[PDB]
Amino acid sequence: ENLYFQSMENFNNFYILTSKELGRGKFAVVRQCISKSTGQEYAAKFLKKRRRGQDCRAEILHEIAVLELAKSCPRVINLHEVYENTSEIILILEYAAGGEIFSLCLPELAEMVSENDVIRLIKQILEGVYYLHQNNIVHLDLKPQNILLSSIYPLGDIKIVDFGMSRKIMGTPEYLAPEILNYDPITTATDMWNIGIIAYMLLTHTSPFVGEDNQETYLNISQVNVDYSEETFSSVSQLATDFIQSLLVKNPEKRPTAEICLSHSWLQQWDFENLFHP
Ligand SMILES: Cc1cnc(Nc2ccc(CC#N)cc2)nc1Nc1cc(C2CC2)[nH]n1
Ligand SMILES: [Cl-]
Repeated sequence: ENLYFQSMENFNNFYILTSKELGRGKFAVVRQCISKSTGQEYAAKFLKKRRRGQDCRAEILHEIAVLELAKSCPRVINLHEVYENTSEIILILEYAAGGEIFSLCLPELAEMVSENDVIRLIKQILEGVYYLHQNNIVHLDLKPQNILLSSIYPLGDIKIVDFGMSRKIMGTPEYLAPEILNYDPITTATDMWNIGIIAYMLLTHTSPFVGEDNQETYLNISQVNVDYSEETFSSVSQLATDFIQSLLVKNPEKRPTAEICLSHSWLQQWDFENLFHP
């Protein structure tokens, strides 16, 4: 195989990797790097071309294309450069220093996340997903581990990441929409199901569908058995609840679009610093 992207020699000439490993999966590792010229931080995502027997460069070219297509959306992580060596294609990506919104869903870090912030984070997530769906891209992997923050002290803006599952219109079980369990075709509605889960997790600090075992998880999804008890929802507003209950519905056709969701009353808010005109 001949290499397409810039050489590894250039990569090591222009960047230095740091000791902060940001993530590791079976065929991918992300590490922070720093430009030697400007000192600006990036995330270098190293993706193996060969997986489970399969030459996967084409699939990697597809993900690069999708990131490029979404370059103008500030809600989607920016792709700055690409390099390649014998086994890896390396993505130089915008650094999101706030880490994952999943961190804000753990009972640990949850007396520091107001209602205003959840409303704003969900609004931003919907703007990015609207932009993607307008372009016929369904993300298909919008777990809270895949939405980053530009900062957390203070709370910054959301960056959607990991387009490896992206398509035109069997992962972590608890985040799988029911239509995926039933093999139905890909729909924009699947991302909307996942937006329901993120709202549910930011607001309750619990997983809506996880069970003791995968078997129970799958039954929870296919039956849409979600806890909406007063214990879990005593400090969650009705409008937020309405938002979630409209997205977490079995029939994908009955879920509202991103567009309709952006007009939801839960998210209509006046910034009190501004002068309102009646
Ligand atoms: C501080 C930080 C903490 N945690 C993660 N988590 C994470 C989640 C999903 C993926 C999956 C992917 N890609 C990779 C890492 N990313 C961070 N910074 C990043 C990460 C990035 C780009 C996305 C890698 N920029 N800044
Ligand atoms: Cl990514």
